[PDB]
Amino acid sequence: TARGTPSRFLASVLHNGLGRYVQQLQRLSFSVSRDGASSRGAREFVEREVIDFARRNPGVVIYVNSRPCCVPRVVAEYLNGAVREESIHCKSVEEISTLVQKLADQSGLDVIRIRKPFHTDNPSIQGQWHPFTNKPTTFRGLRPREVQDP
Amino acid sequence: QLSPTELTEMRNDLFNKEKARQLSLTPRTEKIEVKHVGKTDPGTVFVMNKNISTPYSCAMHLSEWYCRKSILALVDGQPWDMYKPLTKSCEIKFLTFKDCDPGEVNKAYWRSCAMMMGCVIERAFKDEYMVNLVRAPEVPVISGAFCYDVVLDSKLDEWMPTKENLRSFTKDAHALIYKDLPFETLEVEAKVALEIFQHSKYKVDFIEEKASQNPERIVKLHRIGDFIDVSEGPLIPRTSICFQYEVSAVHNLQPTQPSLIRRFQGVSLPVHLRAHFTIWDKLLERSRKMVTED
Amino acid sequence: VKKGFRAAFRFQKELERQRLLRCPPPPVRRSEKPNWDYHAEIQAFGHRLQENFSLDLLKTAFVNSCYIKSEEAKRQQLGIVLLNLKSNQELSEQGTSFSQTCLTQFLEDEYPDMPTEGIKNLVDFLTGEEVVCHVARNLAVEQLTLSEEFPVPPAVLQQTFFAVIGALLQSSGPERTALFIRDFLITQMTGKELFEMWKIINPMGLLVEELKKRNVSAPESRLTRQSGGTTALPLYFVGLYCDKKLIAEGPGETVLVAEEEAARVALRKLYGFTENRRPWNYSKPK
Amino acid sequence: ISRKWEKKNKIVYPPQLPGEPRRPAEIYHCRRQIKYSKDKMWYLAKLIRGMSIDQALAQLEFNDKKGAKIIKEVLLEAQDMAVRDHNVEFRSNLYIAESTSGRGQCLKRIRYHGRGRFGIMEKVYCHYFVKLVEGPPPPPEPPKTAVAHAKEYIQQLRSRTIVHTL
Amino acid sequence: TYSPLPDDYNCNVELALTSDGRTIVCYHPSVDIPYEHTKPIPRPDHDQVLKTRLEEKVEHLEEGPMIEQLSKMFFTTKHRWYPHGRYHRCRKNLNPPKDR
Amino acid sequence: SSFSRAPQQWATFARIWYLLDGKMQPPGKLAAMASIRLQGLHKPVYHALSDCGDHVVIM
Repeated sequence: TARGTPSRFLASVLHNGLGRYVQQLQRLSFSVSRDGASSRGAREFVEREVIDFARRNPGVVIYVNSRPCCVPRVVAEYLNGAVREESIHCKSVEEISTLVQKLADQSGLDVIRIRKPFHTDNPSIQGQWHPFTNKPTTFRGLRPREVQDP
Repeated sequence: QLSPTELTEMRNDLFNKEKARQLSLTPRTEKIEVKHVGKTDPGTVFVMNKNISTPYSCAMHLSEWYCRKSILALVDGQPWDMYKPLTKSCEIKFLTFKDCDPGEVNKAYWRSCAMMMGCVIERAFKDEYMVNLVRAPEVPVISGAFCYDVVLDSKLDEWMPTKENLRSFTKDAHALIYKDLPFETLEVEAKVALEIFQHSKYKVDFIEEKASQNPERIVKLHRIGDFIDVSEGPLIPRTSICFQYEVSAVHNLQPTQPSLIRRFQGVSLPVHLRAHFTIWDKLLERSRKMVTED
Repeated sequence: VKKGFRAAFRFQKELERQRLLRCPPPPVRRSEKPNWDYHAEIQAFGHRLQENFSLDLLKTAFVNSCYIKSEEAKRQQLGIVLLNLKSNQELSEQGTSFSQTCLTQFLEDEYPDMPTEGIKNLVDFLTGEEVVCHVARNLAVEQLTLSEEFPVPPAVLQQTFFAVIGALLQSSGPERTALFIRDFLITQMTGKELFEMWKIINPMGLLVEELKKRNVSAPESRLTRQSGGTTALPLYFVGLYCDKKLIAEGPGETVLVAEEEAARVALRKLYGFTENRRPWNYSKPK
Repeated sequence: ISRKWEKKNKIVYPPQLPGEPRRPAEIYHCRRQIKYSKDKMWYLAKLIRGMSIDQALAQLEFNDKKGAKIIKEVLLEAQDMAVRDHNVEFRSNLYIAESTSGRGQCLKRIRYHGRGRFGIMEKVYCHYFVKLVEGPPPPPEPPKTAVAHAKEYIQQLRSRTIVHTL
Repeated sequence: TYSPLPDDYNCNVELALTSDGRTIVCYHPSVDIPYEHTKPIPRPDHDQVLKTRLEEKVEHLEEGPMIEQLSKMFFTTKHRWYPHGRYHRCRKNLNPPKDR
Repeated sequence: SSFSRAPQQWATFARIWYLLDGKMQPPGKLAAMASIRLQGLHKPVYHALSDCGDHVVIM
């Protein structure tokens, strides 16, 4: 580590979910080799899984670029500008399906230590405690060992 | 009628306009060959810009030691201000307080110190009272003090500055020294100068007097910050040159009947010629004594 | 020299990262980068928001006047067909007008006791350049915006956002657009205290005027609490009393600050904008 | 070896627009392989940091150390170069922006010990680097006042949050 | 009658079980400070021919006396008033995370 | 409580001054009470890293 890494507070993008839910993932870019053992899973994912995913997530634009590559990758871009590149090297279709759905559900905020597991903009309904919250008032606001009619 | 704050703004605006007008006279860059005729760095030639470059810029070409110590300049043998633009090609020499004969430098320091007192007193009094600056008498430095002739408001005829009031004047002067303000100089025709000091009758008389002495009817104007005054001779570059500055006393000059002219007196020493606390006190005493212009 | 390629290649990628960090390249538009298809990006923009935008109208919303001028200059100098591009000026006017009146109706219904000056200041904050530009950037509006300068100038970005609202108004009508205003603009005041959005000076003066309109007596300031008065860190609570009845109480490091805070607390209560007020209702109308 | 310092003078900036404030000139100069220790040279380089060109020359002139003369020559060369090649107007209008010493390429020599042991003595060399900037010396940051201290302390108290709670 | 706690501070608490006995209801309205228990706001606070002068009340004090004045004024020890070195200064995060 | 953020923070963490009479009281019982107040252990906002101690005056 906590001391060796950054941290942030629990947050959302544009108060997502308050009025309506917006999927933060907007773009997925796949790089797949036509030939290449490491791209076998990615090629199979494109044949039988990408089309169904695209229909399920119309908000996300999916670019599939087939070109020579040793390490196939998926670049996920979010509405808040976050860019997250993942490797699908030698991953099976099920593993790629899991990773892609995981990217779809993430908000794009940095995956770093979150200080509190809760966030509220209105912590108090009855008034935040202060030293006088539970102190009684005194007649004429006299202090300890103070004399009225000085 | 213009109030105090309004009068200064009008004076500065007219001063600024004439300053711009003189610059426009030479639209293009023009080069003047200024030759150094001083004891040190002999044979140096400065190819400065006409009507923009000043003696200080020539000092900046040589060294910082020239900038710090050059109180005055001798342009073609005539006392010149450090920040006064050089009109033409000429010979230049730099004067310091510790020169063998610093007579011209001593006069410039005395004039500039007197002018600094005019600014303090003019702004020190309450708005209700009216302060009129008659002139700054030319007193030899061997007189013990520099003075300024001021005609105070009629309501203050009985009033006499107390010891505490004098200390207040010095604090204002020291505040001027802390501001470290350059002494700007403008040589304007009598017509232009008269317009700036129309409100004050004493200045108009002085302006016409000095203008008559010169055949071209040109009067030297000097400004400290927002304070404009008429001066007879060059002034030191900055107010920060002063280190010990005091307003010793105020004396009423007879005949009081026509008008009550009060001679505000002071004494000052520059940073270069600092005096010891004990010696400074002795100089302070004799400054309090009234000075008679001769 | 050690034989091998993988380590050298990996270190080359390492050095390139430092070459980037040492000299971060000048940011460019997303449309210039790879994997960009404008028509697909426009379609996803609507579906992502669950709105049935008219593609023809939505595309016009992103066309800014500055872009049309810059394109013409490029075409002319590089002499090469008439361009009939319609700018978003007309759409942004309709969107700005609807947003101002739609937000006004929303706030007036929620806060009936809020003065018109207060309602206007809230509508100015919600439609302000700060709030709108923040919302537009996080909704991919800037990525689809056609402008001469990148990053899109705040003014251009705000104009494009309301132009999109204008396109939605024509496409789906006023009722649908209002729910869009509520979900993305009304939410922006979540957590914000009234006077953070509406900036006022001399709250005590405003309080006295509002009490007069209500016929209440002028407020009297009294010291409810006090601690460490003769120290660098004192605490004061000042209570405002009308006919000897407390209406508000506020803390402060000085009596003057506490008195001013008490006035702000009273104004929040009078305008029904207290910290513990009923939250905004986002439940689907039913 | 590395010689980046020499290349800094070769940077060319785009012509400034009229609105932009005049950019101060920067002159980079150094002397390689000085016969002196960087440790001893560091004190001389430190002394003139932030001084004006004239003030630095004055202090070095009356310094007894051997490095002072070497640095003074480098400063005079940099001053002449500034006006001549870098379009600096006034030679005095320069101050020491950066002044540091660096380890040179040293020579190892066979040396001896009083009991017949064999030793290696290094003949030390160093580099002196200077950067001159056009303009007057930046005023030294003033001392932190009591008012500044109080403002900082009160700011710290005001930034306190309720820790480890909702 | 009987109160579990005094009711002269914070709020007046009324505890009541529901008829079914499965819920506890607490009525706790705020207790407004009585006008009598308050003090009036403290009211704040010649040949002057010359103008009033805004004399600078900024006096130089050495580090030791200055720290002693600060420590007494805020009731702290002297240590916090001394500076720390560059290593700790640069370590501090100048863009810390902020929660509401 | 509808306070402004800065005033609310000031009130919560404000220092209180307490008076204690020591006549015919054992020092330890006085010390025990003063200890709690000097540390801020009597506040629900107490945290060691928060400098939430109070002033204690014993006569």
